[PDB]
Order: sequence, then C-alpha cells, then structure tokens
Amino acid sequence: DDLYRQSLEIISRYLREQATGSAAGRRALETLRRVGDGVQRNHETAFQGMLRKLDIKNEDDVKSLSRVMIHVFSDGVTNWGRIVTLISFGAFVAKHLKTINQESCIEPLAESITDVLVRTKRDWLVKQRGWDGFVEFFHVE
Amino acid sequence: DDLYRQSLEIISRYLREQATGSAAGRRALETLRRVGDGVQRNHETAFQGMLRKLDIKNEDDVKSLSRVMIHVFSDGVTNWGRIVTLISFGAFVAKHLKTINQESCIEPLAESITDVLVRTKRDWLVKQRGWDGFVEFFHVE
Amino acid sequence: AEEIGAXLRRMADDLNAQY
Amino acid sequence: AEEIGAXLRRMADDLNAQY
Repeated sequence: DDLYRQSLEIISRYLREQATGSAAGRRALETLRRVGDGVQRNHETAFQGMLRKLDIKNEDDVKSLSRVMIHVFSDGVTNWGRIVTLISFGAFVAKHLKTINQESCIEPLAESITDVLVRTKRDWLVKQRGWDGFVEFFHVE
Repeated sequence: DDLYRQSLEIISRYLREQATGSAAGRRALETLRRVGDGVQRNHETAFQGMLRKLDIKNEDDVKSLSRVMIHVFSDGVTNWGRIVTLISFGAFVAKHLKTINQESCIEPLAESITDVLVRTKRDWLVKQRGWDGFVEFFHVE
Repeated sequence: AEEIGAXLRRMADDLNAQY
Repeated sequence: AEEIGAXLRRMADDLNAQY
C-alpha cells in the first residue's frame, strides 16, 4: 500500500508532465526525467513502430499495454532497465493519447503501469529499496 | 497457446483426480502426482491453516488464490519448487471445494492457476523446456 | 494473503533445494 | 503484443547493461 501510493505518485507525475509540460520521490522524478527522456529519444522510431502495432484507442484502453509489460518480465528476469523502459514507453503512449484527444487523462494509464509493477514485483522492489534503489542505480556524476 | 492448452490439460487432470479418485504430459502427470502428493502430505497442517486464512467460498472464487500465487513470485525468483508447490496447494484447495460441495468443479480453479503460471512465466517455462523440463527436474531413480 | 504467499514461498524454496 | 514485449526487453536489458 505504501509502495503503491508512492509509485503511483511518481509515475503519474512523470506521465502528466510528459503528456503536457510541467525524499526519493523528488530524486526519483528527477531521475525518471533524465533516463525516461533518453529512452524515449534513443528509441523514438522503435517506440512509434510499437505504438502502431498496439491499439490503445483512448485513456481507458490499457489492457493491451498491461499484457505487454507482463510479457516483458515473463522470462523471470527483473532489473531497473526494464522497469524504467516500460514507464518511458508509458510516457510515450501518454503523449500519443493526449495528441489524439487533448482532454484525455493519463491517470488510468499510470495506474495500470503501477498496478503491474507493484503487484507483480512488490518483494523485489522492496528488496531493491524501492525508489531509493531506483535513484541509486541510475545515479550519474 | 500451445503451452497454455498443454498446461491446462495437465493441471486440470491432476486437480480432477485429487478432488476425486482416478509424451511429457503422461510423464508430467506421473511426476505431478508423486511430488504434488508429497507436498500436500508434508505440509497438510500448514495447508489447512492457510486454507483457513483465505476464503474461497466456491468453484468460481479464485481471485483470492490468484493474488497468492502472484505474490509468491513477486520477489523476482522462479523455480520448479514454487510452481509445483502452488499446483499442489491448488489440489489441496480443490479437495476442499469438493468436500463442501460434491457437485462443484475444479475446472475454474485449474484455469486460474494455469492463467497465472503461463501468462506470467511463459518465456521462463519455454526456456526451461516446459513440462519436459518439469519432469527432468523432479526425476528420481 | 500476500503474506501465506511468502510463507508457500519457505516450503517451495526449501522443496527446490530437496531437488 | 507479447512479442513488442520481447523486443522492449533488447532495449531495456541492453539500458541495463549502459548502467
């Protein structure tokens, strides 16, 4: 519950800022921006292609994306690279949904991403020290 | 799809035989019996206690059990010990549901177990050679 | 619920290491 | 769908090994 709310907060705020323009949580958002933005840049062409293959017709259509994320981890491997890649693809998708409909919300998207992440990887996240661990892994000097 | 149907078959048949009395698939069932029965025996007291904590009021009530299984793997670790333990606990639960209602079916239970297993661990199962890998891991001489 | 999950996970990991 | 999943998993694992 604690980890859910904290994750929802961070992911939601990132997707909101991405769809528009706006402790660890501050650090986590600052890290999510740097890494997530880079992911989206390096892989823009690929991301657009994937967006073409999937559907997502509106704000509420997330079931498609959920299956994609669940399939990402189905090989039994977990790491921060994968978690942040999926969030960044979520941000990319949030941008797309806002373009087609300027008064759609990211809130359902962010909850679906959070849901998968937290429900499927709760103990791993806890062992990795949650968002503090996220910040430390991507830390640069 | 192939792995889903094959897994559904094996898990369903095991739970059916457990709730009542009746290639790799034959070997897998033969292995599932030996290991699954032993799990249930060694841990009968513990299994009964867990059954007390959960609810499962009938055949269709599986959402509770699904969350338990998903939480088992949330630490990011996968192995056959866990997969077969969950199936055995599923068999134990199938026995319980049949006792309270002699004309209830295991079919929804087996599908929920299969669903979690296959959807969340598809690539891992494939890399472990599916049910052939299951048979080999528990092989005794 | 989650937390019978963790204590299935004692018995499974310590079945996994029987084999 | 599953199989854009596997090819997010090229880019993530090979981000994971950048860090």
